Amino acid sequence: MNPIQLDTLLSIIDEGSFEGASLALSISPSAVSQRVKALEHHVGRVLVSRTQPAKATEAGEVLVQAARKMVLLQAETKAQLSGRLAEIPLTIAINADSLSTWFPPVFNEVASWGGATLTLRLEDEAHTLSLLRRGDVLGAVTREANPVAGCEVVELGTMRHLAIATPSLRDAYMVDGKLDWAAMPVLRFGPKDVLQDRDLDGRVDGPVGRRRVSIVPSAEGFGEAIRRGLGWGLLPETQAAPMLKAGEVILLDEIPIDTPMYWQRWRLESRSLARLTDAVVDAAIEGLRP
Amino acid sequence: MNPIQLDTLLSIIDEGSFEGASLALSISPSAVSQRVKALEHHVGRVLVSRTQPAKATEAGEVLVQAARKMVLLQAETKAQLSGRLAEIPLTIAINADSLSTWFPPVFNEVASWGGATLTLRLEDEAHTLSLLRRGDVLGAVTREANPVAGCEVVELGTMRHLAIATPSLRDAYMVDGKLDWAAMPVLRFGPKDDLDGRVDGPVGRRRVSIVPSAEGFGEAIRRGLGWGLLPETQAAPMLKAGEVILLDEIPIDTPMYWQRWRLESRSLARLTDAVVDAAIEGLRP
Ligand SMILES: NC(=[NH2+])NCCC[C@H](N)C(=O)O
Repeated sequence: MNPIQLDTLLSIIDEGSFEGASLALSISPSAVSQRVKALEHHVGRVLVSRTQPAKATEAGEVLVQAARKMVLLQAETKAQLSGRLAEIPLTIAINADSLSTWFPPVFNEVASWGGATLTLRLEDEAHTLSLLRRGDVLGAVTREANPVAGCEVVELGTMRHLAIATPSLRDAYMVDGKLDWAAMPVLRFGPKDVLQDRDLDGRVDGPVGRRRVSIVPSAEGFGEAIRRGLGWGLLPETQAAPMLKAGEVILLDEIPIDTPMYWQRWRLESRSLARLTDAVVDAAIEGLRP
Repeated sequence: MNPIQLDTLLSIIDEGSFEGASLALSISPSAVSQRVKALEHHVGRVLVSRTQPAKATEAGEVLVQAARKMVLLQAETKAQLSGRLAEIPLTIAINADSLSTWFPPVFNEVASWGGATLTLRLEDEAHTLSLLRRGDVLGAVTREANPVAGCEVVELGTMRHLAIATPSLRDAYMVDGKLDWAAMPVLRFGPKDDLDGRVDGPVGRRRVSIVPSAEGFGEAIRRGLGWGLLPETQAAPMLKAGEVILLDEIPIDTPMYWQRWRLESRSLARLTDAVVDAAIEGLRP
């Protein structure tokens, strides 16, 4: 049954006449009658008297009672929703390399809103977009530039990786003035690492023999293992700058690997989301290259 | 909040996809998407997944529960006009320990209502609350006192568990006049299911049997396979028959609650009375 008609019937009783419901609802007296007749025709029963003060019939008393029940439900739901939104964390898919460099400043902005919470899911660039598409996150950092259906994209800047190692490690694999890339132990970030898979492209020509690999599945532990000579690795220039400045590591190579990054968020008129987006863009501007 | 849009979101979930809602509602696929977009802009959150099967987000669960509440009201109203008994299915989450002790008397009451059905779901504590939140059950017996969004809570009383074993089993694990709790085989209802204040230091490995039914769990203790924590209601006959003894004068007490949708529902009110009355008759204060 049409709940607007139920409301119309209720207004008639609460206000006492058809004209009273008309003025209360800001609808014509004709509209009230149309709704009542429809509801009565839908039910198969006469529901209310056309006299004044208006009295509900036996069947009509049912719908009036029902209408007040639905009115109470609607009000309780609105209040319940308002409170749950506050409690529910905004969900983001992000990669470890963004989280370990330029992103943490976003935390400051969310903290100042007063009660907001974040849920970060750590995913590589490719996997990140699927979480957005399916709706499991409201925003996502991704290498993919084309917008997924329902979402808008903003460019954040470019992430640069450097091939770094400790000076001692490099010298250990210098022979005849040329570096033996294949023999040099390398750091890998996970058992699935796309970067470390293609880390010799344009450094070695033919088929590569077997490598010496250590795996450290945290951005900071990964950097520490390189920092400490366990292997060379591809490290975000943000992370490498202090080690290079302190002379703990050196550049093995003037050839960076560049990855443009984007922010994708569901299109919704949410000021919460708008604020989060601005915070992300602003953080990436400060910690990525133009 | 537009009530038509709530129906559409619910249809997406019930039918499993946006296309399913399209066919179910006789509206274009574009209309389904437009209605969701509008509803999402009103809330400020994504409400349902764009995958199949469609799942409500955390925010979406609020609206889905609300939509199912409205469906229940509509059904009770239709039943009142009809001049015939309602025949409304009531879906409940319950724990095995309640179902096997104090709950069954509810069956008599529900049966007497004419036409109505029960769908009981036996669920662990965590999933039980999730079902309530998203609207997959309208009521639940639970150890959780804090109300899930959209629900009201009623205290039912306290469930007492006793640590029991057969005399022969206890004697078998007496060592120098002291019982070796860690070495004694124990019963468990599942792989996710007890020595706190029974052992001080580090616990070694245990020997565990798993029996995933309340009565077989009890039967295994009764028959010496292991000790276990058993509801005093279940244990009383075994204790009276001398089949088991108390390993411990300290019971473990668990307060119980009834959580129900906040709704002016005559079915829900009636079910609550039946549940509360059963708990009054078979649980401790
Ligand atoms: N060899 C490496 N440096 N691998 C880094 C993998 C980190 C991954 N791209 C992420 O940001 O989540």
